[PDB]
Amino acid sequence: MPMQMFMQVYDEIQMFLLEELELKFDMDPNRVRYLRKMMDTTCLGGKYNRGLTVIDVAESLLSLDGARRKRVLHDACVCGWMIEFLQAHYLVEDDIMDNSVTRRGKPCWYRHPDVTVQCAINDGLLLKSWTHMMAMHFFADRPFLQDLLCRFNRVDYTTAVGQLYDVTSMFDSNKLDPDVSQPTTTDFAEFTLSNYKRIVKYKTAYYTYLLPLVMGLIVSEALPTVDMGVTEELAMLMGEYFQVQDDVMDCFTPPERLGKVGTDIQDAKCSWLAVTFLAKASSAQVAEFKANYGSGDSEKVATVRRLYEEADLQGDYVAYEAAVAEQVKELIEKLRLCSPGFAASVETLWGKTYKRQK
Amino acid sequence: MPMQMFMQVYDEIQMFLLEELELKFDMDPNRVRYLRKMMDTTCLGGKYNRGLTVIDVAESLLSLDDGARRKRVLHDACVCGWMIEFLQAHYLVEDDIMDNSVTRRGKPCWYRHPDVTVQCAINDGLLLKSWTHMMAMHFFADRPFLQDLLCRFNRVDYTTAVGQLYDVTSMFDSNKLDPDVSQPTTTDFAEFTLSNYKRIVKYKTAYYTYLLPLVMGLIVSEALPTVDMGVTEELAMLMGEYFQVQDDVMDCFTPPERLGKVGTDIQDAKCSWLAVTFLAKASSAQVAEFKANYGSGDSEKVATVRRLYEEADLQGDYVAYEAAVAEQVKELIEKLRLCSPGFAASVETLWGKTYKRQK
Ligand SMILES: CCCCCCCOc1ccc[n+](CC(P(=O)(O)O)P(=O)(O)O)c1
Ligand SMILES: CCCCCCCOc1ccc[n+](CC(P(=O)(O)O)P(=O)(O)O)c1
Ligand SMILES: [Mg+2]
Ligand SMILES: [Mg+2]
Ligand SMILES: [Mg+2]
Ligand SMILES: [Mg+2]
Ligand SMILES: [Mg+2]
Ligand SMILES: [Mg+2]
Repeated sequence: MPMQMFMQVYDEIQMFLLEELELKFDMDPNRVRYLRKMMDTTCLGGKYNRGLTVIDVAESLLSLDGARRKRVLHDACVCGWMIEFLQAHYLVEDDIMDNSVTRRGKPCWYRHPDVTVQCAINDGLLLKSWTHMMAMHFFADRPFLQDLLCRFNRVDYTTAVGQLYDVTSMFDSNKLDPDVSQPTTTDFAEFTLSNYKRIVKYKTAYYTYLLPLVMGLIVSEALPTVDMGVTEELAMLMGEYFQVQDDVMDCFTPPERLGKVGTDIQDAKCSWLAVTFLAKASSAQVAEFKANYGSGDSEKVATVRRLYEEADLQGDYVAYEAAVAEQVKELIEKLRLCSPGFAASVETLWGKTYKRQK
Repeated sequence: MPMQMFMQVYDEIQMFLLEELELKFDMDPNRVRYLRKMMDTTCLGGKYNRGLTVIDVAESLLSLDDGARRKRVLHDACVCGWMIEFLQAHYLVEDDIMDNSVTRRGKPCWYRHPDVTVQCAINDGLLLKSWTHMMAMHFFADRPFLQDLLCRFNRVDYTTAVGQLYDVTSMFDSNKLDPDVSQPTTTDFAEFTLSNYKRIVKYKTAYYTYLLPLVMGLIVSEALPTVDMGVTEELAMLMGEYFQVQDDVMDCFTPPERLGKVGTDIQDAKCSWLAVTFLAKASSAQVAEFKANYGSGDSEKVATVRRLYEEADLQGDYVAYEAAVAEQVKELIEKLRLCSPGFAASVETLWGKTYKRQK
């Protein structure tokens, strides 16, 4: 049911956007078709966990005429597409920044045979523009519209700042200077857990966890009813854990299962694996890592992977997850006390996250 | 005076942005410093024509005042002025990447800076646009016009992105546009028409460069409905097209030391005004020579393209285009003057900064 009404709204959104282009933007059938294809390829094919979370949060809150349930759930569907379109935008641009090769089982957008890198940058930016155009059209008469967009934009800003932390994490920040080139860091002194937690809170947690929850509360007209301090705590914790999972899968999960090929080693990413290895590694192991990290060469990449599993990273990961599960379990209860329905949706979202194989 | 106040507001905006980053976004001093230099390098050093137009429009409609209104309206115009300047900073960072340009305002392009990676350049560009919204929400939090301002700003942004699509695909046979299948640069140039040129330029340039500063100037001075918008838009579209025609001509013939940037249109195979105007008047032999030399980095080939443009008397065509434009502009400004004399004057001022620009 929820996937069926979501996909119906997708066609609703797609039709508005593409007809507007024909009718008001002097667009030709060839480019309209190109953009329809761009939209489908970049926005569909995933699990829709972000978008679906908005629907479930809204559905969980309708109580605390059947025309209202219809309206609230349709609003949740549009908001769900706002986040999925936003992540579509993120993934198109990120795939360029990360020099990735596949995504969701297909080439990355920028790697598509007739998509130029210059068009791909623009296509990715069209995706974000669509998030605002859909909000403005579908929520024109909603009083929550300003708050919604104010919050969406702040989250987007936050993610961009997080992306900056990600993309500059392998350069000595003391030597960060537009006028002067600098190679990848050689001492990895900034590959700390503290610096890792910052990247991840900003690049992943706000838009992946907080935003779907907040938008669900908004379309429900239920935002002031919850503990937003507790709610943000949960989002940050779940979001960090989600990204630790992503980093671990990048290295250890066969690409066929994930739909994408991992680039973190090659890109010299400040991943969870890297910070946790270096914090506990002997000097000899750190030497090996340094001589093999941030290179395309497959044997060097295999050597890093070898180092990770020799330093018992799976030991650290099981213990991390248990510590997270513990704190998550506790915070949901704090939430349950005053917001039983919302806590239930958060609990469902956790169920989607804990020990995911994705 | 306009520049004095404008530049004071720049520091105000910069301080809000960078201190929020430090206080609320856990940013370290090194990256605060990176961002400060990115902001200054990408947003400063131009002519600020878009931004200063917002101030001029507002200052013109400032008659319809004990000083408190004036103080507020002019500060709001300065903030909107920077919104557009920061939006343009965003466009230029990403556009220089897309267009494979080398220099900008006499410096390397942002993405060409020794310590800026292409991947950071892309994100930096995106941060510049985020900043337009953040400064709006901060300075205009309590303004009734906020929602309307943000709505129009956003539509114009999207319009410009659509125009950029037109620009970047204009050298690809659109019938064969297909993500799944590779395709080379057009060999027949069948789509290098004036009709397609006018659409690229209307969307990529006219809306944000001419319409938006005027509209914003009117919004902050609370005078938007006082103006014939049909005529205003007509004016913006005409001036905006002519501005881009000037940009295309300068790309080919103006030395880069005066430009500040090295032209790429011939090399990138852009559907420029020169190209479409040349193709529409050229003999078969000329067109054949054009086809053999356009869209190449080769210094000899670009030189041949420039010569063919000279041989075709495009400089003559330009003078007549410019005269046709200037006549319509003058007439439309008079149409405006009848019921909007103050706004009409600010539009005259804008045209004056446009007409026969050396740039
Ligand atoms: C213009 C730049 C947009 C700014 C925000 C881009 C954010 O992109 C993000 C944020 C979080 C995760 N991801 C994708 C993850 P992926 O493993 O799905 O590529 P990554 O962090 O390992 O690269 C992309
Ligand atoms: C990545 C998404 C960006 C969205 C739209 C950016 C549009 O950029 C534009 C629009 C008009 C003029 N310019 C700069 C001009 P330039 O001669 O200063 O490079 P160009 O049109 O000849 O490339 C850039
Ligand atoms: Mg990535
Ligand atoms: Mg990434
Ligand atoms: Mg990843
Ligand atoms: Mg361009
Ligand atoms: Mg350019
Ligand atoms: Mg140009």
